[PDB]
Amino acid sequence: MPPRILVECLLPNGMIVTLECLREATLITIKHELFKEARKYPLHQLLQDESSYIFVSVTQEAEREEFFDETRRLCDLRLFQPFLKVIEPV
Amino acid sequence: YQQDQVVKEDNIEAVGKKLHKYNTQFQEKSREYDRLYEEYTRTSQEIQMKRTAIEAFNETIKIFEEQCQTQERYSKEYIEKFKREGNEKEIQRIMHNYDKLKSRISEIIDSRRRLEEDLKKQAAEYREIDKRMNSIKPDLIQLRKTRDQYLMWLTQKGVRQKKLNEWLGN
Repeated sequence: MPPRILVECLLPNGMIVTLECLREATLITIKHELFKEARKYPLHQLLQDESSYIFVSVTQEAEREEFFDETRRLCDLRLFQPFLKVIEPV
Repeated sequence: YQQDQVVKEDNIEAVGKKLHKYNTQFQEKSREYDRLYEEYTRTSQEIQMKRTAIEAFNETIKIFEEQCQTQERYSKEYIEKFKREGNEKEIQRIMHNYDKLKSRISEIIDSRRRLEEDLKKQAAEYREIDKRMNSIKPDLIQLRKTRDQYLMWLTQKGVRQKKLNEWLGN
């Protein structure tokens, strides 16, 4: 993880957006940057408030993880790959 | 064992030369076995890392595939509404974003295939390390025990420790 890295985000309107993050940034500030960036993309009106959504990804141990603790830092997540899927946990 | 025995010195020197020959021989195989064991271990760990990473690719691919099901079902709606209002720019943008997602899925599937093929080649190296090791082990063990049979016999005839060190020395 170099200082700033490209993170592929998978929005719940189907859109993929590539986002540069500080490796140190918490998930909550990344969710914030992300939903700002989403307005530059199609189907941005189908998005509820950013707080309704939670990130999901895959760890280096091959488990699918839902990150309810958004104070956690991007570098401590142990991501197999730099991507984050955005879900309404429902 | 300890105290000096009542037997011919000629017999002791011959057996001592044999201790020496068999210790050298054993030592050579053991050194050989250990070099392989080191590569065997590092290979075993790398293999275990690759299996896990394949699993994480499998799971990563599931997620991107689900993302694909999300986009056909969210853009079904809005594409049919859009070409009625003649917005082929926004349909274009949705399709461009979709191409990007499918392109990235195929890069990931490609990466998994690669790792599968490398796991295949490395698993074969591993099997060959094991066969070489198996070929040595019985030999290593048998030389060692013949070396032991001779050592103990000499120890038992009260042979001085500095003499046994001379013979074990190489």
